[PDB]
Amino acid sequence: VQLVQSGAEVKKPGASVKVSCKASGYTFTTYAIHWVRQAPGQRLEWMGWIKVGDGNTRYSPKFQGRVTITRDTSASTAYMELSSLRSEDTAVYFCALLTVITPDDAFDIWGQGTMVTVSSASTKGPSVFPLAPSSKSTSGGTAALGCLVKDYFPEPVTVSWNSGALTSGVHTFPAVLQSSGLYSLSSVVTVPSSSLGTQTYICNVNHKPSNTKVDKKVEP
Amino acid sequence: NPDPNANPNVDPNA
Amino acid sequence: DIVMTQSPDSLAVSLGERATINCKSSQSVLYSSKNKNYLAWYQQKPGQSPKLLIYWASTRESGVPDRFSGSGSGTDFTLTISSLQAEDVAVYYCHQYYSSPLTFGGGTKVEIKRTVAAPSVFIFPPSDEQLKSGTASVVCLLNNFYPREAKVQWKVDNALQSGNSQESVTEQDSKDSTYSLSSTLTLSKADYEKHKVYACEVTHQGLSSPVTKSFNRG
Repeated sequence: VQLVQSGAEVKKPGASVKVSCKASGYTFTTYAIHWVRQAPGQRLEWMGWIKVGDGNTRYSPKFQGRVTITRDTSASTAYMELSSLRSEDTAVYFCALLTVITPDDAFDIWGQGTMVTVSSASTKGPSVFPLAPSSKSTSGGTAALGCLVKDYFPEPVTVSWNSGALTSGVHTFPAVLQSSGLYSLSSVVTVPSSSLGTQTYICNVNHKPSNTKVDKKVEP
Repeated sequence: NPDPNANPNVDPNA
Repeated sequence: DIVMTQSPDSLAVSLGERATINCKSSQSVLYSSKNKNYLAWYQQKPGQSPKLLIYWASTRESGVPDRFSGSGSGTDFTLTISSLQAEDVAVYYCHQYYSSPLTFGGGTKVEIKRTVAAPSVFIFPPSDEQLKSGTASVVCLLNNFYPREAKVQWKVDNALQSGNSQESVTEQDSKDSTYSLSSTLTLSKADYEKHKVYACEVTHQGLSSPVTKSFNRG
């Protein structure tokens, strides 16, 4: 039982964005799909719902003129399109099967969220630099290593290690805002120092707004 | 009274 | 709209002690004839989607631990976490589904208090790729410490630096309740090459001495 959304986007003021929500694991027509947005640092705001069965919608008055929720029953997908975008619409947009409550059961499922940034500033992909392990980043039998992801706009970048197979000991830090208006962040992992000669560490960086994908090998 | 169409996924009993 | 207001906005509580989060609705969400309150509680962690804990003000979702309990009726609601665990660090949101639009509270951040833990300190010299591009970033890493207050100072040939670094802290760790911190000092390749000793200097309650990590350029 899953909801899976499309990836992050950058738009400029006055454009529109369309986010999709792929449902799987249940009969798509049984329940209503909702859209909830969360501006960064802000509370959750409900945008509206669609009954997937008949296609009827209800929108929150704050969005009533600017949002369209639709679905493709055959594709098992719901869509939310927000028009006449403003910088204020910068947020994470979620789709959700909010509070399905029956006499039998109660469940509630959310997509992973789609980040949308609305800005007139230029999109910029990151440079990825290795943070190599060395005698200055060992501590006993442990070594720290990482990747520096520098000078990108807007958020988010995602970082994984070894395609997601290395998660133990990973810290991916929140981005900082440089005086330039660009972001940078780092991602580190602690590992055995005894296996630096046999193990390969690759940080997988994706910046979907710039269509940038970097796989950087971190060597001693 | 509650609006049953506020969230269609909520059954008015549980 | 039914406006949902929480209090406090943020809370800091020791492992194993009681955390109380409040919610007030601007109008009653109670269906009196059914003694049914259209009130729910959600837990959210940074970068993750919300997770339903409680509905009808007091019923736990299946698989929610017993230490979470919701109560109240009408306009005032409380979520209580009785014996706080490390994985409970999160923002908690109330939610009404009595009338449209559906609305949520502003969130209450629940932080964990724990015992002092000193950081492990690591330093990273610039990469050759970056130096090739004309900039030098040095990264100082403070791993798994508590409390969050840590002071990093950069010294270049013993000269204390100001204005050329940025730092960031992780969310609180969901298993050991510690923080980590990354500090980046950035210079032009030209300035980097004018100096020899690059040092991160770390002050923290867990440490018996301002700890220095340093390297010599080359």
